Amino acid sequence: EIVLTQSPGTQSLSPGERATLSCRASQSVGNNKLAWYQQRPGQAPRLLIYGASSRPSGVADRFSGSGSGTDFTLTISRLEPEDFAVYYCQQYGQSLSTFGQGTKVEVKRTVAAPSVFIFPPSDEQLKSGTASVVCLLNNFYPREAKVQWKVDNALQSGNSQESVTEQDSKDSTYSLSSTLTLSKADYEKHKVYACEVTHQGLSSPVTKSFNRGE
Amino acid sequence: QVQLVQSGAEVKRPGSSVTVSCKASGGSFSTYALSWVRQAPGRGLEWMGGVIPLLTITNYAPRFQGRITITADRSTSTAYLELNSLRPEDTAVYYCAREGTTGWGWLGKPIGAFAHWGQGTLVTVSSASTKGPSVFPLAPSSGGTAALGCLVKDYFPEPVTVSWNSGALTSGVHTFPAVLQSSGLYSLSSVVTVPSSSLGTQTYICNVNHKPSNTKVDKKVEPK
Repeated sequence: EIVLTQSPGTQSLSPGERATLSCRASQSVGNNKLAWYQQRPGQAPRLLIYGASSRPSGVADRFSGSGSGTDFTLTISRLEPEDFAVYYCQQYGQSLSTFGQGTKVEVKRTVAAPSVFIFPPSDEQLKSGTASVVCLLNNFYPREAKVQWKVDNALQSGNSQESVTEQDSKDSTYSLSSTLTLSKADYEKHKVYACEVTHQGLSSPVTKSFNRGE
Repeated sequence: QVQLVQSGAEVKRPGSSVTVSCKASGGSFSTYALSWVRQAPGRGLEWMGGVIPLLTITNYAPRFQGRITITADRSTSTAYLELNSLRPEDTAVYYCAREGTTGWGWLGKPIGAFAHWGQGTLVTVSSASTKGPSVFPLAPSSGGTAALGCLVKDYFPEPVTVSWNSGALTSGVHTFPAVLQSSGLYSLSSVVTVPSSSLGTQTYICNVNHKPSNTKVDKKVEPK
């Protein structure tokens, strides 16, 4: 099996800039049968490059493929607003076809610290037997941020799930939502419920907290 | 041009078998390789297998070789993907792809790479039944920028649509992607940041819709 390793994982660039994406094969790709695909959220992939360098009719000339053997490269001469998406590389020199893990090309902007909010479980949900505390990280960049749950100042680990929105079309930031889920019984055994966030735009880690019933 | 039309989305219980269809319309169906490429939510693309209809030459990926079966019907120009012994980790969007041709017709050699994709087929493998969501209020705290929202908890299956004030409120709204809880039910959050001064004057109701269970909830969110 041929293993394709794309680089980098994420590409932070601005509209008007040049974008170069790398694809490294574990072993030599036969007959240079390397292809490049573009995919946007909720859409099927779109063929950009095939045969490592050939470009299908209908693809902008800013997309150019290059390289051979084990090293391949997709080049975007000048990034356009709709060129910010996910890019997969695929080998089909062997019968057994393999993909890369993909490279996301995002819009790079000035680092922005998130506005942190915390939400106690509603009285309605407490009657059902469960407790959900929601930590909100609003409009931040870059995507790399860490959320740590602290119940009575004790690191909670394995009862929380987080999700991130796609990069905004306006301010090019991200928003994260982490939801800590306890049973009503466990929830009433403690008092201080706090969410700790560490981010580049924050000098010191910010902690938002509330006291149960207060 | 050529276009590939796949069958609708479906939900299957673990252990069962699913069959996805793919109807082609355009070029020659017999001499171009038809492949299947799946993609788990948030994850990357994964090649499953392909078939050249003329010689019925199939080629499966070793990871699926044993429970997967790809056939091509030259009578209806329809390829079929059959996946047996389904398990929750097979939950993905299944795409039918066909190799491109060199430019146009007649004098058009095959290029191997996938130039033509279907719209995709969502296959959800879960042991859960259709359940309407419970909508709980994420009430704003007791500058400058205050956050509120509604928690859409414990529903199945996808999707759930959320609007604010019947669509009259869009600025500053964030509806996060749903997460798969251990219960096998989905859960998302829909938040919105507004001026703090408007908390005591502006009514904030969220409209949550869940078509599969035919559920519509208008939950009002106000300060505690």
